[PDB]
Amino acid sequence: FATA
Amino acid sequence: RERAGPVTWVMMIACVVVFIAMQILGDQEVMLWLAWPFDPTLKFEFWRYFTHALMHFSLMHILFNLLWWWYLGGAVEKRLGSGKLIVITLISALLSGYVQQKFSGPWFGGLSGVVYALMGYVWLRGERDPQSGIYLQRGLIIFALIWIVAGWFDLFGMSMANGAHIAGLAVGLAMAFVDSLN
Ligand SMILES: CCCCCCCCCO[C@@H]1O[C@H](CO)[C@@H](O)[C@H](O)[C@H]1O
Ligand SMILES: CCCCCCCCCO[C@@H]1O[C@H](CO)[C@@H](O)[C@H](O)[C@H]1O
Ligand SMILES: [Cl-]
Repeated sequence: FATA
Repeated sequence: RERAGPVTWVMMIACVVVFIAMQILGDQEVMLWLAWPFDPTLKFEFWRYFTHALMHFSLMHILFNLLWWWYLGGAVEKRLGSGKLIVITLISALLSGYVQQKFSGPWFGGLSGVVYALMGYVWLRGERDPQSGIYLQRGLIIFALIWIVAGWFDLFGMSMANGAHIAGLAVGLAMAFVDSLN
């Protein structure tokens, strides 16, 4: 998952 | 004596509860409940345009995101009120999430687009409207920049939602331009  | 208002406080409690849940139930299971609508049949579960901001996959980022949330968001709630912080949060989560999934799909999370909105908003509101009583410290501008620079060049081990961060920044800048024309 990509994090912000 | 206490620095965090109700909204500041409730957002930190939510992030911790979600984070606990992602350890017990696992990351993927929680993403399915909370991620941005990954299917048309989920476009009306309205919480999902905001709850992606509550998920963290790594200890380092939940730490730093909650740190600047606590600091910046706390300052906005104390000087500008709870509702104002609420509005910056919802809009920034909405639009950062939008730009992210547009160019990269829906599997992202983190409270950082909101944070970058707060950075931009606090900063520009201080630059263009010093009477407001909010101001982005220079030490922070530097820390923010380095963090951003690290994200964009992938200095963390992780996959980063850069679209969401830059989008987030943009939103906070725009909102502060509007707000500072009184
Ligand atoms: C590596 C990049 C450089 C990092 C430096 C960041 C400086 C952070 C400044 O915040 C400070 O926080 C304190 C309470 O928390 C208070 O003394 C004060 O109100 C506030 O100004
Ligand atoms: C102002 C507060 C200071 C923050 C302290 C935490 C720094 C972030 C740590 O990053 C890590 O450091 C290693 C060496 O840089 C990398 O090899 C690794 O991939 C990266 O994940
Ligand atoms: Cl994360």
